[PDB]
Amino acid sequence: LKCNKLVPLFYKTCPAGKNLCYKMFMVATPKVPVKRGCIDVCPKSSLLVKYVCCNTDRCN
Ligand SMILES: CCCCCCCCCCCCC/C=C/[C@@H](O)[C@H](CO[C@@H]1O[C@H](CO)[C@H](O)[C@H](OS(=O)(=O)O)[C@H]1O)NC(=O)[C@H](O)CCCCCCCCCCCCCCCCCCCCCC
Ligand SMILES: CCCCCCCCCCOCCOCCOCCOCCOCCOCCO
Ligand SMILES: CCCCCCCCCCOCCOCCOCCOCCOCCOCCO
Repeated sequence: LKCNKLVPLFYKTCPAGKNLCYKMFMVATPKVPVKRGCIDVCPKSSLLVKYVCCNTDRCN
C-alpha cells in the first residue's frame, strides 16, 4: 500500500501491519490537512479533530 505524505506530491510505502492511509484535519478548517500517511487503525474522530481513512494507493 502507498500513501501520500503531508505534501501529496510525495508518498511512501507502508510497513507491514499498516493497511490504511489517512488524512487528519481540524474540524473548522477541513481543507488544510495537517497530517497524512500510513496507519493501522483509523483514529477516533473527535469534536475538533477529524480523520479520513482509506485503503487504496495514495487515496489520502
Ligand atoms: C535491513 C535494512 C534494509 C531493508 C530493506 C530496504 C528498505 C527499508 C525500508 C525501511 C522503512 C520501512 C518502515 C517505514 C515506516 C514508516 O514509513 C511508517 C510511517 O507511517 C506514517 O507516516 C506518517 C507521515 O507521512 C506519520 O508519521 C504517521 O505517524 S503516526 O502518528 O501514525 O505514528 C506514520 O504512522 N510507519 C512508521 O514509521 C511506524 O513507526 C511503523 C511502526 C509499525 C511497523 C513495525 C512493527 C510491525 C509489527 C512487527 C510484528 C512482528 C512480525 C514482523 C514481520 C515483518 C518482518 C520484516 C520487517 C518489517 C519492518 C517494518 C518496518
Ligand atoms: C517519492 C516516492 C517514495 C517511495 C519510497 C517510500 C519511502 C520513502 C523513504 C524516504 O525517502 C528516501 C529517499 O530520500 C532520502 C532521504 O530519506 C529521508 C527522508 O526524510 C523525509 C523528508 O523527505 C520528505 C519530504 O516531504 C515531507 C512530507 O511532505
Ligand atoms: C476552559 C473552560 C473549561 C470549562 C470546564 C467546565 C465545563 C465543561 C462543560 C462541557 O463538558 C462537556 C463534556 O466534556 C467531556 C470531556 O470532553 C471530551 C470531549 O471529546 C470530544 C470528542 O468526543 C466526541 C464523542 O466521542 C465519542 C467516542 O468516539
